Amino acid sequence: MSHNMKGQKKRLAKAHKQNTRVPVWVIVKTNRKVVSHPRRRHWRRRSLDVK
Amino acid sequence: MIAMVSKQPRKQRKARYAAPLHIRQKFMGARLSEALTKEYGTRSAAVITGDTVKVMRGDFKGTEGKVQSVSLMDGTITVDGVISTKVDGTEVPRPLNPSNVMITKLEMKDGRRASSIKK
Amino acid sequence: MAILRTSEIRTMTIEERADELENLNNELVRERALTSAGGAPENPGRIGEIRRTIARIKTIQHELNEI
Amino acid sequence: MSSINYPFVTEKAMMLLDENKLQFIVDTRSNKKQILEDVEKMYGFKVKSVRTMTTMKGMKKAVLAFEEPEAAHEIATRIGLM
RNA sequence: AAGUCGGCUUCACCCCGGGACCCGUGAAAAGGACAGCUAAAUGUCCGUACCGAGAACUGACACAGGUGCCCCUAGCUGAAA
RNA sequence: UGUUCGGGUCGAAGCAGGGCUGUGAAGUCCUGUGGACCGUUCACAAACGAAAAUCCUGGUAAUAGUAGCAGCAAAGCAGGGUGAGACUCCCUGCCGCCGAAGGGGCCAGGUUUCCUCGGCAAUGUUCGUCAGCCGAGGGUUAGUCGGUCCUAAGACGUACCGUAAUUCGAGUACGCCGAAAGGGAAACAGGUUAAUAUUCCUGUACCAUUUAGCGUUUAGUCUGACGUCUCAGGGCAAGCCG
RNA sequence: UUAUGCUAUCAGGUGGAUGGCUCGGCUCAAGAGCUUAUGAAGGACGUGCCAAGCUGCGAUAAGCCCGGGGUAGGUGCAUGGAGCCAAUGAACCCGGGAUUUCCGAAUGGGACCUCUCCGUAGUGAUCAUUCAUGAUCGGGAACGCUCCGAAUUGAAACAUCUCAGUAGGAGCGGGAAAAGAAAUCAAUUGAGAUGCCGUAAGUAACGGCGAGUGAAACCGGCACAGUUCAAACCGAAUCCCUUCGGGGACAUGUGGUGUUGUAGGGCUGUUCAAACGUCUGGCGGUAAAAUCGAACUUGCCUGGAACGGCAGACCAUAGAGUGUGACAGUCACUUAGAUGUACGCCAAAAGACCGGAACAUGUCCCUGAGUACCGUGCGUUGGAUAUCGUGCGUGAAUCUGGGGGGCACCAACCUCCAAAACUAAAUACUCCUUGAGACCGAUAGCGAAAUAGUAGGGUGACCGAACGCUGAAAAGUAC
Ligand SMILES: [K+]
Ligand SMILES: [K+]
Ligand SMILES: [K+]
Ligand SMILES: [K+]
Ligand SMILES: [K+]
Ligand SMILES: [Mg+2]
Ligand SMILES: [Mg+2]
Ligand SMILES: [Mg+2]
Ligand SMILES: [Mg+2]
Ligand SMILES: [Mg+2]
Ligand SMILES: [Mg+2]
Ligand SMILES: [Mg+2]
Ligand SMILES: [Mg+2]
Ligand SMILES: [Mg+2]
Ligand SMILES: [Mg+2]
Ligand SMILES: [Mg+2]
Ligand SMILES: [Mg+2]
Repeated sequence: MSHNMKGQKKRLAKAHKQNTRVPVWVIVKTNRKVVSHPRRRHWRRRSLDVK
Repeated sequence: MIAMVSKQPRKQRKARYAAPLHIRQKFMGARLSEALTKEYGTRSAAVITGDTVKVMRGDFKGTEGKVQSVSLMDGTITVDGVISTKVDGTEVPRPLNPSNVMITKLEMKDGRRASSIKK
Repeated sequence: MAILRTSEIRTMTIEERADELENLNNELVRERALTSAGGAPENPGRIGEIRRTIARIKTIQHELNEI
Repeated sequence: MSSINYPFVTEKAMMLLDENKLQFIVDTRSNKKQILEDVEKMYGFKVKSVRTMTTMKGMKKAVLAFEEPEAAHEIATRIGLM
């Protein structure tokens, strides 16, 4: 239970909501040309450089 | 519009590819019929949704129909009767290039159309 | 057409503009609350057009020195 | 500048209506005083207290207890939740 | 469901007091007390989930290391954890 | 590239194989494949020719269905479920492991891993219907818990002065920061959720400031505020006995 | 049916070479060139109906308002669903506005806290002014100026030297900067501000006289431009702010005059009359999006599709090119050639204004000091006893004067007038705009054909990828 300030937790929240798959409708719209993005990660890996 | 400033294929295609929407309007030009060219003083006009055109190139040469829809980004028009039947069997429009058709009757429900065509 | 045009906003009075701004804020609150449950909006473009109408009203107010 | 974005309508947030509390998503820049004044001006009901939390979506949630009984139901009916 | 009683011991915790040692002397400041009682109002901001490790940390790993044995721990045997 | 003369959707380049010519570098043709470009005369250029550099980049073998999936904690079995599929997921029983740590609490750190549902291509050293994995949704509520306040070692800022000069430099003066294990105003028990709970709810409290009334200094002291070792007395959580 | 194998070909798998294509790259040329306290660049976070990245935007958040151009569609990279907007003229482009969170020069205080504390609501620091107000700060691809300043390396070792005033550092600073109107260069008698280019010339000069380093003038060009103070004489005759009342500066001198070498100016007298320049003025040019722009979409053949072949018809101040289902002057955008354009910029006629130029006379007055010079030390230089700088020391003269003429001094001759100030153009550069190319063509060309300084790596300073392509049309395979 490390203790974050408001901004550190906001940056963690942004990192968390960035770690989502591309929407299926985006894949349909681009005709399978956009299927991923570079901000995918896993929590148990090389950590965030955010906080 | 692409002047003789650049005769290079790369610059021509870059200008067309990144054309603004008001420039892509002019890409919808089509040849006017002999009567229309005589009674407008210009050789060509932009194909609009609604006017009647005759397809003069492709698999549908000779067909006359009304323009159902226009896409400025694709630079294509959709004509009544120019369709592609799909594996379902349902009929889907086949998009056409406006330079492959000829306007035979203009839609003039817009009072601004006459000056749009010329001047 | 749209909810209300620039001519409509400039034609109203100060109190009328404030009342319409409050009503648009209420409609935006209701629509955003509906989407809070995850469910799709009944009118997907309505939210964006409400927001842009609110912006237009605020701009007319700022021009007229009300805010 | 209104601090109140919209009522939070989830299962847990809807369980507040049976205790006369109502949960809102609010501007994260605002505080409890601003939230109370904004809600009291927005619906005209006296607010007994404000509970606020920040989430991992970057949002700020405010739970408002009201003084007058049924005020949460009246606001939830005015908004369109109920 | 009972829910009533007694006794023993008591660390590794609390209170209190003594002694010894130092060519070693073992922080500061905010705050508090010494004159306050009654009533009403106010108490904003940030954190708060969960892991805290032989799988949630770190060592490229669901790593026999390290961070942390950091702080705690029942009965018998036994001086004893 | 300049220039001359051409070929191509009646099928260019490229590719696989073959025929012929040439000492040869190579050229040409044929068949297939391929679907839009390609040559040629005379000249001119160059980022112009690879088998080698423990060459570089990519791809891919043998090794090999091999090593490993044992050594420091040798752990599973029966019956019943679920499921397309069960050593491996769930229940009951039996048999076991840790039991001053492998349990409990929490710092730093992590950052959603938490909870529910739905999945099983990859991850998991096997499998998998399981999962810290994948997808979707949900979850963190404070006057009293911390931070916040104070100052410590010690930083930083401004000024002064130095320096060719500075974002550089010691000191001084004034400030300001520096402890989630030092100091410190105050809250407890119970309940509630799937996931929060001294935070929400019930009950019963407490502290601080401002205001209003009722009264006022004793003022400068004490407290905060302290090392190591050793010991007595009293109490008590835990423990034990009738 | 000889297994395990071996050699060749074929079919398929894997793989991603080759070819073809390319909205990218690179290089060169021509333009254009500052911005920020009216809060920039940059960053953080947020912002979309379904939205994770990038891009845009800022709680009015892929956007709001006005004018012009454009006109029928639009809703970014990125044609998915559902809606919304748009003839009340949207989208789009040009111009002008509004909104514009937090950090950041960051500037009320504090930041291992992009937030937090006081809230007396914030002119942080250093400065100018009368104390109304104002200036400075950060950023900018390179270029510019000032100052500080290595080593590898070469000398086939190495020390002076070289590398090299390079690399790197600090400060300043603009569209350019610096320089700039001779105390000059010459040589027997001349030229006439500065910069940049060519040449002188690898010459003179320096140098273990080794290796090496290395000018300038003359001359030919580009472009041309000259002036302002200090003082003499006069003595408040001036300048600034202003609420128009007045206030501030100023006799330690505001202003006038004056500005220089075969001396000039002042003071006294005479003559000629006034050139340059500043302001107004906007004939007219330059000038936004943009507008118009000839002539085939004719027959047959091939084909999925003609821009092809074979007949036929035309334009050309347009046969540059690109797109379009295969090769297009005549299908589309264009092109050649004409038009138009808000704000701006230059700008001629014509007016208003301070005023300019010669001579005579001379026990007359003025003409820049720790300066010029010199001694000594060091750096630097080709600068050699003869470069420039600057540390210490020393230190003048006043037109009957002073400096220079490559060691010092004497003489002659020639030449200039420092120690105060400004000054366009010719020049440099490439973030940016346009154009071009015997350039590269996806392991190339920028690292990046950009969800690329990204993924990823490093505590950090920093290092740093890979990945292009269905088809004419999704007709993206019904049952
Ligand atoms: K907890
Ligand atoms: K050598
Ligand atoms: K050596
Ligand atoms: K066409
Ligand atoms: K073509
Ligand atoms: Mg090879
Ligand atoms: Mg045991
Ligand atoms: Mg497996
Ligand atoms: Mg809280
Ligand atoms: Mg502190
Ligand atoms: Mg600057
Ligand atoms: Mg050497
Ligand atoms: Mg000068
Ligand atoms: Mg040199
Ligand atoms: Mg042409
Ligand atoms: Mg590359
Ligand atoms: Mg490259």
